[PDB]
Amino acid sequence: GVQVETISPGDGRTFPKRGQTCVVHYTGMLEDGKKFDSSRDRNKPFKFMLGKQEVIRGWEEGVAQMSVGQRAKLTISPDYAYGATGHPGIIPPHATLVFDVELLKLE
Amino acid sequence: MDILELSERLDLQRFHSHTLRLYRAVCALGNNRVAHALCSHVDQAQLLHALEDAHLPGPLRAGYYDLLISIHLESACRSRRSMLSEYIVPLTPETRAITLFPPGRKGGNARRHGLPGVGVTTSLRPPHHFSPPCFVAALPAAGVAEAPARLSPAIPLEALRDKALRMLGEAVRDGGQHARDPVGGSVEFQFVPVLKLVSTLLVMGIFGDEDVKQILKMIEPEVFTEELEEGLLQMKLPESVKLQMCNLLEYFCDQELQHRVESLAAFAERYVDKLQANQRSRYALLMRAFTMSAAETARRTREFRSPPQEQINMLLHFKDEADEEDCPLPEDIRQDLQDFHQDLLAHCGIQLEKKPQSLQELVSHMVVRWAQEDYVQSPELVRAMFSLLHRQYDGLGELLRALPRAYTISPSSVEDTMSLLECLGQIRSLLIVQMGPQEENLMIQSIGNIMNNKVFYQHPNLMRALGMHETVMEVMVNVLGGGETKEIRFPKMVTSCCRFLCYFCRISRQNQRSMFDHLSYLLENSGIGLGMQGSTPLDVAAASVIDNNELALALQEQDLEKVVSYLAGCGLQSCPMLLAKGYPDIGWNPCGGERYLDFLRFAVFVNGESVEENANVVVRLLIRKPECFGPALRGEGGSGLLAAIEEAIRISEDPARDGPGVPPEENRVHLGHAIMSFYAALIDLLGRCAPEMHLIQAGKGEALRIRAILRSLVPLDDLVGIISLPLQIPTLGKDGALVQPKMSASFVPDHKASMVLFLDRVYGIENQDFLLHVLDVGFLPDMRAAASLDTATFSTTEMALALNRYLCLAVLPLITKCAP
Amino acid sequence: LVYYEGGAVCTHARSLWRLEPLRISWSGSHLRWGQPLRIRHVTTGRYLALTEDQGLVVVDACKAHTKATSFCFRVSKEKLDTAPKRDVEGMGPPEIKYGESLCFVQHVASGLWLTYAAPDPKALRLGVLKKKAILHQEGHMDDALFLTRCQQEESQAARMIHSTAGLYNQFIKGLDSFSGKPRGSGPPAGPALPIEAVILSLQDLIGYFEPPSEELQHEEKQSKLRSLRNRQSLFQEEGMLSLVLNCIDRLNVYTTAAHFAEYAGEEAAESWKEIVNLLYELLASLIRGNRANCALFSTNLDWVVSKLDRLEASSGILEVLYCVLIESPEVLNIIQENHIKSIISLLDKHGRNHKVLDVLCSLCVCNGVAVRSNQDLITENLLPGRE
Amino acid sequence: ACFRMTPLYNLPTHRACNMFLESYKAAWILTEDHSFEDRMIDDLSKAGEQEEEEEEVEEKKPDPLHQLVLHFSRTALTEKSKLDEDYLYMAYADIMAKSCHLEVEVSFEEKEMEKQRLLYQQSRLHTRGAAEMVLQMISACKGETGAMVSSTLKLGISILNGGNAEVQQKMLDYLKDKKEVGFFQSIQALMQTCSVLDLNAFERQNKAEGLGMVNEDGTVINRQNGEKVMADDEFTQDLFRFLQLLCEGHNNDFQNYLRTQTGNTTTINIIICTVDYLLRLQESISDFYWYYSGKDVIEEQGKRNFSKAMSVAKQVFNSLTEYIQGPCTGNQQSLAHSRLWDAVVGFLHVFAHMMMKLAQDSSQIELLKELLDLQ
Repeated sequence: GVQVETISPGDGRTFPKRGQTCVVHYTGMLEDGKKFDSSRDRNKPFKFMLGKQEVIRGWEEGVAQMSVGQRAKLTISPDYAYGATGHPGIIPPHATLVFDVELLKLE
Repeated sequence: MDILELSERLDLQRFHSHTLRLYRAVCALGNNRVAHALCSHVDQAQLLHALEDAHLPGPLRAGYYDLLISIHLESACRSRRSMLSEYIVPLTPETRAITLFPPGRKGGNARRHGLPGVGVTTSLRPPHHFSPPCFVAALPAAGVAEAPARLSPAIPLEALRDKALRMLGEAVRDGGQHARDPVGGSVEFQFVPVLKLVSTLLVMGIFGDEDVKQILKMIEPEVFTEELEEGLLQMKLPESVKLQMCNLLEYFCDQELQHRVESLAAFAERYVDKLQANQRSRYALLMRAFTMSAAETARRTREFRSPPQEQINMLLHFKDEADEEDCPLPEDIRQDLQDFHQDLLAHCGIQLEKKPQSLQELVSHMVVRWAQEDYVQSPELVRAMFSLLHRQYDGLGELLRALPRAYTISPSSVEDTMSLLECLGQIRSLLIVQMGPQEENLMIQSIGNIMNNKVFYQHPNLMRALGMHETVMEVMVNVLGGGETKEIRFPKMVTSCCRFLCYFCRISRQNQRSMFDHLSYLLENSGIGLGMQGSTPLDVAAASVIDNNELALALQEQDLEKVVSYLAGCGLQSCPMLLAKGYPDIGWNPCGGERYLDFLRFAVFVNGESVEENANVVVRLLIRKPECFGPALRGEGGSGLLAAIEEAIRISEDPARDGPGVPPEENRVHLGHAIMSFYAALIDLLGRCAPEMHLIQAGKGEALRIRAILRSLVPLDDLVGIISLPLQIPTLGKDGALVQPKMSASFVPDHKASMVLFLDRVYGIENQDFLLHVLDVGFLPDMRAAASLDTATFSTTEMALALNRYLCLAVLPLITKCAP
Repeated sequence: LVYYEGGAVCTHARSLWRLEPLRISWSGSHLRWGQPLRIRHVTTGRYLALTEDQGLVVVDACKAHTKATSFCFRVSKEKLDTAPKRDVEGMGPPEIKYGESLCFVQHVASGLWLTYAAPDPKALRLGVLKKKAILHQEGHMDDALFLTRCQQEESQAARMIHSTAGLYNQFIKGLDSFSGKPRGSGPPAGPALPIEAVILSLQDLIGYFEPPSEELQHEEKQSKLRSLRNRQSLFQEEGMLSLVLNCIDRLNVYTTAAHFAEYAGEEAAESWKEIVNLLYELLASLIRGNRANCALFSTNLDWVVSKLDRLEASSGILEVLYCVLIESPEVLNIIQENHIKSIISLLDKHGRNHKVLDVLCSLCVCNGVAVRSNQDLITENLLPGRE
Repeated sequence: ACFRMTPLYNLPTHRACNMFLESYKAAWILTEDHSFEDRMIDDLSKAGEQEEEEEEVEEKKPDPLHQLVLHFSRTALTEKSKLDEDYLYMAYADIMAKSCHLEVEVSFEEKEMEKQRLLYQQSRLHTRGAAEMVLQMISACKGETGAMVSSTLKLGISILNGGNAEVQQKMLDYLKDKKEVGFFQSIQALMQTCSVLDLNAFERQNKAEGLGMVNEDGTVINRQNGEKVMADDEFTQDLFRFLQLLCEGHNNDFQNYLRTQTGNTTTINIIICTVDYLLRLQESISDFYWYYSGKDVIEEQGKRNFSKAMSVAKQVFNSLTEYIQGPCTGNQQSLAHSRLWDAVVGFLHVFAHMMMKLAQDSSQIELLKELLDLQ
């Protein structure tokens, strides 16, 4: 349920691996075009380690297909996301999420 | 459109301001989940932009400032402010270094005051906790009401405080310039939001010493120098800005009070060491006093035969100069305490010029000038200024009223005390929210964490000073008042609170007395605790008086009247939730009657002796309301006690009259067992109300009258008949399986033990023929049954153990008394 | 039926009686011992009477024929029977005091004494503290009665309650006359509705319950608030709130003015919108600022919520909802997801009105206590849409 | 346990520090004296440099003390179910009360100087609405006993001491123009809540003090927790002192107004209420005398309870005397038709037998003197 479209190409050789922290800048929008999250309005990159399932599935599969320095657009299916429940008050049920992710560095 | 276009689109401006109001309302009073949700709508960048936006309309500027406070600062500020009223000072070297005045050379009695809010403070305050707002995190597998409570969204506090300080300085300079276009459209809209933010951060403790010095410079550049810039207090602000300045000065006055408390604690730490060393030395040379003294050595060593509180009272009893003979301290040690007392009085501004030169004079002059410059129209502002003024005029009084909430702990207990303070903070935060399942889980876990803390048991004085029993009582009365007649929700939290209060009573007698101060307050809520099972407010009240002669004697007659009235009500109208479950409708409530009777039993009996003052009142009330005795013992048209017991046994043997006839419910109530349990409890209460043998042989008329009334109520033949009733004995058969009676639905030896107690205390055994007649019908068969049950199989059975208790608590001691 | 009741009844309007001597000229003169007079219940307009069937009851004015409804106050139960006193043309000698004279009420024609009925036992467990009032030949020693003055405000309120109840009952029965009887191309075939009287009474009551102005000084503002609360409590305790609700329901069974005309005629339907708006305004005035009256909607809240979509009195119904939610946390404790969704649909269908936002704000916190259920429901049903 | 108890130098440091804090606040901070009430009142009684315009502003906006009084009056006049506790009003009422009294052959010159000084100190308060504030707070308490009404009564006594005719006139005018029954309803409720001697509580206290209990942390030597016999004796005394001061100086209008309130919708007879309390007190004293009649010598607890009951009785007698002196013929008739005669008969019985009993031992000579002055 993850669809990855490149916006700006990365180095093309470095790829995240399980147990490696990915430092990213993202901007989450609903498929209607409404913004609901972005780490740049907080001026702080978002760190997470691949494999620990700290984030939704679409991020884990989507970022794994990205390279360091790559800017890509991820279209996450609802079942690869918050799904039928949905983040209450934020993301409606059965919502397709669109993200603009940039893999800043792997640490 | 540009949001600044709302300066002319007034309908949209009003709608958006009320939208911000709704944003604040939905996340109000600790709704951190909703605050996290709101972080997705008004983000941190938008909030920070709106703080500095100079062209925003006033309503929107105020709304965005308040929205930032509500989303990110309100919960932490409230939790910290709740904890700011107590002073738990660890005995650490940092505490030891604390002094009332900074080291200086102004004067021996008092140097110059330090800057308020600047210095070292060691009083324990739990840290703030925040969670990063992220909406790509995996959805928790834990269900609702079971996941840990959400924390407030995080926002960079250092950047926020730097921005707030810069904004406040710019606002002060702008107000000095007297521009015709103030930010927000008015001086009020320019200053009130920034001052609110600064006050919130000051209370939260974000600002450091340099930041506090800068804030003091903006408040008053002349008074607050350590060794157009016109300060806030000389800028002629409106009443809302005056109220915010009052909040700031109230914070600084609180800091001064805290500094005084901590300095007193530090001096206590030093002076205690000096006193202990001196007392050890004095005892050492006093052990050799027999070589140069006489029997008057008892006077010198009277110090060491007196409680340590009295020892320290006598050691400190040298103030008035007429008490310099009983105090054995050396003058050098006395001088340190006298010097500290003098410098404390000087620090409170007692005794030892247009510039105020100090916070106290500044605040007093400011308040008086504000009051005499105009007729202040805001009651909140007026109350603020006059509270502030009273604090300045009575600093010693403020300290004296603050000391009861001050406590000193060892540095090794700091982490446990911090955990306990965190749990108490979660408990207090839930005083302002309607009660629910998640809140019930938090209550239960907080109470459990508190009870598993060694501090809660080692410092009952501290736990009493923190108001924790009051807070638990408040939440539990809230849940009881909710649905106080039809159905009680959250019984798990209700019994958690009740068990917590019972253990709190059991910790110490002072805690028990503090709980006893709410005896009627518990009893009035105990009417509807009948449907609930486990620990109840009635149980808490009973535990608040048990085995305490002072509290038993101080028990008011109105409380006993209330309990007896509840008992009479139980003896006339069946139990409603028992009726709602299909049970047959008998004309009374033995289950409730029994639990009121045991409270009366605890009230009239202490330490194995009958409290006659309570016993006489209880007997008089009971005879004044005869329906408390049950359908039997009713007098006219009422069967006897033995007949009632036999009827109850038949009811127990016959289903469709003992239960609903639809444990099966895990707490199944059996009507027959309830009936003989009620009558056994009543007979036990009456026997414990019987006068003591010493009062009897003294010929006291009241004792004789009470004993005669009890004898008239309960006949000896009925007592012996109940004692002589057969008991079901565990037999064997049908492949050898044990046929054991259900002890929750059958005649049990406790019912006989109550009758034995009544027979001993009221009638007694005085003649050999009666003793043998009791033995050969009532006691000997029970002894033989118990002896038979002592086999390989039946020894550990419930009936055998009950028989052993009945024999070793009721029968055998009576026989031992009747041995001659 | 007449009872001796205590408690809150001592400050209610149903305990108010009017003493009417058997004459018109100088009927306001000083009361005298043995002077025959009628006793009239102010709110119900019925006269105390002794009937051969039920004994001591209150009967309508058409059955008060001076033999069943003649009473007198006597200082003592001794059978004086000296002579019939002749009335003087003036105020006369002042005899009976307020709160100091102990008076025995005696039926003139029968000579019976007003006393209680000695309630049968087993009725105390029911909580019935009321004692039935009866006329008996002997009575008891404690049959003396204190006459206590009533405030002019309370007396006027009681008379207004009587008149308003009569008028609105007439209006309700007029509405029910054609409840399901279309007039077709003809007259409604019944007595005319008191349209003008109802409108004027509603306007008078609205002006009667107006809250005191915010520009008044503190002391008189508080005094006026106290008087307003007392009058609201009196009207509520006499059932005027329920009467207004009944009128609102019977007018609300019609969707519009033309629909109302199909049953009552055009001349009556041209005031339908005005009357329903005035009824909602009167209800808001009755419940505004009174927690006791606002708490009555904790059982019937769908009654208010389901009417939010009505187009004729949308502002009035929203104001009623706002007044209810502002005062009663009991109503907040029963708020449900469907109620909140209806309030949000009010925004969706009526536009960006800040009063709906204020209502939603009031749903969250009342008296410093937050309702997590309401907060979460509002957050879930209003924010994620972003519309 | 005395011979085996632990010395102070063996205790933990934190325990010793807590004990030191308790001892220090008990013996050094509480004992410290600091008179700031007069200085505070003088500072708040000054209008600050607003007299350089002398325009038609002669409305003369209140000075800070006047504004404080008006604020307390405002919070008293708010419609509420109950009068909530207010430590700020409590403290300021104590400050105002202490500002007014400030007090072996005193000459007439300094006697009159003391009188005029007291009059001026009372004027500083009653020219700014204190007399109305006291009545409003008494009416607002609605007959609930508590520290708030105690502070209000103490302030009223402080501004009425010596029979201040101006304060009496202001209070009477305020009551007559307001025509509110809440004031006398509250007074009657407070007088009905005043306690008398209780033999059951006395016996319970005897048993409690005989048991001799101690505490956990250390050992308390017969802790002195609150007396439960005539616990509110000071409150009863100040209530009846306030009522007496309303009539002090033979104020005929206020003496009549206490008996009957003409303008009000209902009337409460404070004279008869005082007689009823006197009857209850006399019955309690008779019960105490019967309790101690059999015993040869009255012990210290009984003597102290007798003394406090006698002081309350003295205050009630003085209040009745102030009601009727002048004379007030209406009050005299009301008393002559009350149970005052029964109370006096009981008091005469108690007086005769107590004199005969106490005269037989010199250890009770002080109690006998107190009894004689009560007679």
